[PDB]
Amino acid sequence: GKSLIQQRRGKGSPTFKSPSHRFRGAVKYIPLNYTQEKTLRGVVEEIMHDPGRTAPVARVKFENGIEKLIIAPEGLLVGQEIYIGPDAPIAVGNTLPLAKIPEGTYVYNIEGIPGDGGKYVRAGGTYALVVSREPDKVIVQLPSGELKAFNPMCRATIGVVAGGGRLEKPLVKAGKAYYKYKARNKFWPTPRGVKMNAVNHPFGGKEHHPGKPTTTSRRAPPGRKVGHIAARRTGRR
RNA sequence: ACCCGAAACCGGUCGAUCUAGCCCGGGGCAGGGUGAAGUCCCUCAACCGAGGGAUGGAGGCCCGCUAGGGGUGCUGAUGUGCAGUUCGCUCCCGUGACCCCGGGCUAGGGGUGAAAGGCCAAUCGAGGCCGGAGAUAGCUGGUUCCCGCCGAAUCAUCCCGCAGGAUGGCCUCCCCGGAGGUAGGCGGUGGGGUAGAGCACUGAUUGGAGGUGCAGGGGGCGAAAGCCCCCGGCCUCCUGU
RNA sequence: CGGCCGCCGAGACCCCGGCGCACGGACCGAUUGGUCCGUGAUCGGGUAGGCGGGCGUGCCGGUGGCGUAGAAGCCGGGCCGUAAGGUCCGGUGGAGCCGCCGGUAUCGCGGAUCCUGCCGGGAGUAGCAGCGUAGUCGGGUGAGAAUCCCGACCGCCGGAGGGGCCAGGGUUCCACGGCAAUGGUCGUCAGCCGUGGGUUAGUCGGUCCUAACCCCGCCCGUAACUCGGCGCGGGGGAAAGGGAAACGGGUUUAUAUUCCCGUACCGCGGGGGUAGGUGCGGCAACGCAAGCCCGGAGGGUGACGCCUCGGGGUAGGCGGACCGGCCGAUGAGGCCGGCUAAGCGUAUAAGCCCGGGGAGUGCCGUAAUGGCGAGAACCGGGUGAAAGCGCGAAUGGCCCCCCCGUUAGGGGGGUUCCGCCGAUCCCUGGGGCCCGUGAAAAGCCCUCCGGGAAUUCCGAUCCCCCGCGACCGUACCGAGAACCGACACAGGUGCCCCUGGGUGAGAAGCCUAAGGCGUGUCGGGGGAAACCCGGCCGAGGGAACUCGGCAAACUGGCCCCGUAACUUCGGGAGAAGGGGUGCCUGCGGGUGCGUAACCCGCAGGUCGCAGUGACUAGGGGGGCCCGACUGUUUAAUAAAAACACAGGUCCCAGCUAGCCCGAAAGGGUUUGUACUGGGGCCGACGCCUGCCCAGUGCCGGUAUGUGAAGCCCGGGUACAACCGGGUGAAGCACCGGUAAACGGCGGGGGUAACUAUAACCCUCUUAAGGUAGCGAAAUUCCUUGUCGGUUAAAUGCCGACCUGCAUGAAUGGCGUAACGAGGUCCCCGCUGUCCCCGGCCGGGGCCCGGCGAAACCUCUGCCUGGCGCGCAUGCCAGGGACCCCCGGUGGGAAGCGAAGACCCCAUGGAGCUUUACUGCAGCCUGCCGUUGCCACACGGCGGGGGGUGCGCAGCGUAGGCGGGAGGCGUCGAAGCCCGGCCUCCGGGUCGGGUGGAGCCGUCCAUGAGACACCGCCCACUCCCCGCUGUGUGGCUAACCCCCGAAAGGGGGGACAGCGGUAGGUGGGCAGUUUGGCUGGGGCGGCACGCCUCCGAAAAGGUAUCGGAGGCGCCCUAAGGUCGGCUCAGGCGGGUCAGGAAUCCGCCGUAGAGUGCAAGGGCAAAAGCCGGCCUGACUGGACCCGUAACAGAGGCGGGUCCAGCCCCGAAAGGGUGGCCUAGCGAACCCCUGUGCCUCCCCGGUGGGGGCCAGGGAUGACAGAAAAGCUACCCUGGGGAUAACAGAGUCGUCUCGGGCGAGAGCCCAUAUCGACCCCGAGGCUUGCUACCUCGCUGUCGGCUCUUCCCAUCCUGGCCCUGCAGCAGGGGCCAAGGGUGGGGGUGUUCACCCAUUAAAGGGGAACGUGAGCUGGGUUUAGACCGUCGUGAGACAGGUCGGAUGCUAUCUACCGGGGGUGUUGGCCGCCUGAGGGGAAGGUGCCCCUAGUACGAGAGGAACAGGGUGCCGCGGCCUCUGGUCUACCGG
RNA sequence: AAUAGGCGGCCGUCGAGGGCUCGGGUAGAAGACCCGGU
Repeated sequence: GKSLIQQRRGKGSPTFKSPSHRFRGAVKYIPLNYTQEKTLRGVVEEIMHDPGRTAPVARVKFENGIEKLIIAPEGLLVGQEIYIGPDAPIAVGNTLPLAKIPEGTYVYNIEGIPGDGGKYVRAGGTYALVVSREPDKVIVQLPSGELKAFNPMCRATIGVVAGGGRLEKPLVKAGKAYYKYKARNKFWPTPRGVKMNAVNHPFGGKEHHPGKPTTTSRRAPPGRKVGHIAARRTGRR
């Protein structure tokens, strides 16, 4: 048989590679040595549209002379001042350790471990809810609905990511979809395994139906995991 | 291993000037129409409202031999062509998912695919070049001077055997051994169950006569113990197979 | 037909002569032999094949020779040899060659669709047309001119055939000298040949920067590398991105932004001054020369998308005036020239600012959006582009005039204004859009920070002057001849960048200026045809054509009225439909200063057939199916209903995740983080999406069973191997969820008979029985279902019903506006599609002069009937034909372009699928190592100790056996009391104390007796020590992950990762298998291993998918022996007792029985009944059968020897079943037995060997093993199917014999049962004889011909024939046998006419004649079947038709010979051809014959239509590229 | 028409008759055919 699209994506060819040269750059926090035990004040210079981010970006210049790129929270104003550190006030756009953030607050850009630079709640329109604070861990409810425990020293930014409601308007046109997916080099348009040939897909065949149940085992080898992978259930409930 | 021919398999290499996809940087698309959002104006009334007039340039919008791109029908010309896919008329898109160019990347069980098993240099249900390699076949074709002597077979058993082999039968050449041999006929000693014929067994087969109540059936007939016939069955004989 | 006579006729038979062969004999050879004689009626064909001899070729060892007085070789002849061949003669040739003996070898050719080279017929033929049809006249050159050169005329392109210039080409560029070859002809010409030349840069480009991306070093992986890779350091990477600087005139045969002249600019360095160091004007925006050098930082610029509009400007264009020139008539008018580069200096517009000012019952402004106390009107100013203006620059260029003109030259004039339009070319601002955000760096400018030098000094971005500026490209084409495609290729690259006037909206079409060309290169002739390609027209009809309106035709621009169903309210829509359109004269209006330019109206006059007059330029409407739309696809037969799409919904994943690449290292998603990344399915929109978890999947659990290695325990082994048990993860077993997961959603009877028929209803049945919708459907076989509409006529289309073979709800159901080169039906209009074809034009065809092939070719080439491998130009018998050439049409050569589309075979392949076989990755998991430290719990071990033992009986709560009736007691005991304790709360054990001297049987009970004492245990449990693991909790120090250059910090953590091993899962990836026979193959069956009867033909043998049946066991008796008896059936007689229970007598040849089929054999037995036994045994020999003759592994059977036995008195018998079926190699393993053996020797454990028995291969003389191919490939097969031929005729079509009868009587007017005999090859089938290195299918169109079994026309006979008509039959093949509807249809059905509207053959006639609707590839949909790939003689949409005629054939046209010398003219007609004619109707006979009436003929006599044929242009119509007019 | 014909006329034992060339169609693909040519 022939390879699948997922199999061909793992080889890193330009058909599947992300065009990470037209983007504004990675959004990570300043190194943790600056933030620990000290509070830094920065000024917002500009708010721009990152080609592939699903969220606006902002440029922040700090008093020590460091220029950084951050994910702009909703309501962030050009020329406003922000603070990062343990002593930062509780306001939108300020970054604090999770131990100093009061319960019931909305946060985003949470570090998985202290100093990694931020890994969670980064998409546009997303926020997480601080639930409980303990000397050993801090519980936050993530956008997926899961309650996750983080180290008290993990950093997060107060507010909600700008760009929410993006899915309220339909894409309408295949041309609109074409531009949207070409901006980030995502495989588009997409074919169907049932209309593929038998050599190409497990579901391929002259008759456009799957010849086997579409729920595939978690232990299936690569080149076989298609359809519903390790599905607990199917259908509409 | 007498000689030539396979489709195919395997190794290492060569190709994205064709074409497919994606990235960086560039060039291009006469003229006309329609009239979305938006911004309004005027009149009569005023508790409602009704009517009229503008501006505005959006669209995978419309007409279009602009350029450029595509290829529906004629199943037209040509069909040892101008051309190893071209020409004419007709037709379709023509501001967009648009067309084209220079620089790059993805390489063969791999790439790429708006998915036709399409495209990857006139080659694609696994590219090309050299090597394994003079590959293999029970299948097709071929196999070069003359005279002389003898001269077949397509029948039995076995094989994943049925277009192929092996053991025998039938042919030919040479040698040992040394007195019998038998294709034809006559007479004799034995064996046989075919043709024909026949009913003595086994099984069929038309009618009639006699015997047998014979566990049969049909009627009449009787409290009930059984009778009277017809038919049927079973034997013998005659008759026709 | 019954006989005879004579002849003729083979290689047969006879005779003479010759050869060889086989055998025997004599004689003679220094290697197979030679000569001669004898016999051959009993020797003489020959494929496969065997054997013997001989001929020829190259070279070696010998031997004997030839040759320049002519070797080899070659050409024509003579002789010899059966022959393969040898040798001579004549000629050419000029240098080597041969006989014999013995060796040796790339040793002998007609084939292999053989290889290489050369040459024929096709052929002096095709081609030199189609998309741009271009030449003519006079002159010149030259041996030579359609083709070369000049002038004139006539033409083509003119948003490209013109101008510029990349890539590519590499000298093709220029001049001179030429035509052997090249150039589609010629050539004096050339992109050709020869000889000489040609490319000049500080400013143009490379060079510099960086983008996507690439390379090198370190590092890591790999057995390793030239292989893979993250991170660090370095470098490269654009001749169209960024990026210092030049523009006119002139010059050469060929270079010029490069050379010369003129005028400039840029970078570096230097010299002399100056500004500044130490300076001013403005409130301000700002104006300014506004210090030098080194280092750093900041800002700006470089620096950016798409759509759209306003403003300013420039090229270019138009009109007018004026001066020169040309034309015109020295009229009017038209045409030509009237030009201005960089650089330097110079400023406004928009935009943005800066002062003053202080508004709203609001003012201000734009094309538009808009702005204002967060500061508007309004008055001043600052900065700020493209341009214009001045110098450059009129000594230059352009135009004109004059003198000299033999060559060569010299001078004089002008080059000026106004108005309008105006870019796609520049500058500058608004506005709008993004789920889309549309590059970086070098470089340059400014500002700011530190540092350095400067006072009789430092010193510029300002002025003047001077010097230097490297390397490489530069010619030419740039394409219908300079590139790629083999080409001077109609393709592609590059149309990549640019465009005067008129008409016109237009970069449209047409004409035309400039520029270019006549080289999209063979010319000439012609009523010079037929026919083909391209174009124009066509009377009357108007789709009657056809699968289908294919093609063509109608409409057409603009203005004004007007515009439907439906709808997603946007659309449909230019729906539909109607009116007008030219020219001239004159007015009015809009913007405008304008009587400049553009645009919009009005009135009148007038001409034609026609006024968007050419050119340009929609035909329209109504239903249905499918897909929402724009878009994409099989480059080269399918553009679609297929794919994509926005939208819906489901699944996985919190990041060291999920999914994926890899051998690993590392990596893609990822500069990402659930509004995200990845994985399915449906597919806009509207309404909806029902039931089922039994099956197959997936997910969770897993108490319990199984479950590998490892570990532990016992046995074994002087140690192991080996055996048994325990622990035992994952996975299965099991349980639960899950269907927008794969799929499924049934089946019988009767009813409610206010008829009949329906579901209310009761019985099996599953996980459940299909809900809403839709339905003869792209799904319906019957089917052309039935009804209604459409037509004269309907296999169509639409509406409806439901009997849904085999619809149905996200493999979605139904509906749907808009959309579509999708399929489909109808209507108006239109037309040469058709009736029915006829004219005209241009190019071919044809002839003449040139260049000049190819496909193909065994040799040839006439027919009828035949034989034949079954459809012959060549054979047999006949018929006919003198020979050659030109033009044409394609019947045949099963013509040419191919080692068969289709089918079968091959122990041949490839792609794909799966619960086929066997494997490899990935994934899950146990164990060992990395791997450490604190505790807790649990499960097993060793050392000890505890309480805890109701079987039934009892003083009593005996568990087991042993010694053992006494043992205990100050070595302190009963009977009293409370405490803890286990406990079947039965009832026992025990600390303390009142207590100070007794307690149990032994005896009997108890299936087994002592709480008499002494011992070992067994059943549960706990605890003290040590060992062992499993799980749980915690820790950091290994290890990992993050931040950081590092230091170090943080997070996880003995997990994970890595290494080794063990089990599972695993079409993700591979190698394979999927048998054979077969009246093709498949399905079926097993004729695939055995036994019996028939076939089978009286010895033996004998086959078929021949006929009739059995076997894959069973029996300790159904085996051995001995003794005794006689069976089945029937008759007669008997208590219950009968048809049948038991008994007596007789007949009784087996009619019974013998285990099981059939055949054979069995009567004092081989049957039945009894006694005794195991010979169904051990060691061996020979023989028969499977398998004749005639080969055999294995197996079966028979005759015996010996041992030990059985029965019998003995003889005698017994090696299974009375005989013929009931079964199986190698290797391996198990068992019995008693011997041999294992590497220097010996012992032990273990292994190997010899003999016997057993476990099975049924495809049974012994592989381990599923499918699709329509994407298919290869080698083959007429050993083998489909089409066609051949054989046959069951079947089909058509007859005949007899006569039961039916016909009022009457068999035969007509029909003719039941039976019987035939003909044809027109239906189908059967066989498999020709054809698989290809013979192209059905239907239709065109065209020719034949048969009669006659539909009509001609003539007759019978009749249940009155007439008109009918029914049946006979002769007769000259003629006719037509037009339409649905359907691909043949056929069949239907419609209106007709004399009738016949059936058949010709390779189911006819594709080198056509068409391509069906069938039968590759794409796609629906239904059904299959787990799946997929399949369906089931529907449905699309899906290629090649040709230069060699021979013959036919149609026409010519040159010759012959016809006993040549020529002209007129005739004859032997033979051949014809249909040259065929057939309706009307009047009259006649309302007559006939007939009751109704009705209704015929002979004869007249007229006329249609079909067919042969002619003609007076009449009519068509055309009329002569001609005339608008 | 292989029995390959009949008749009238002109010619031979220099010469009747004909062809090319010429002007044109009652004809035509080349050939052929038909009229005219002092």
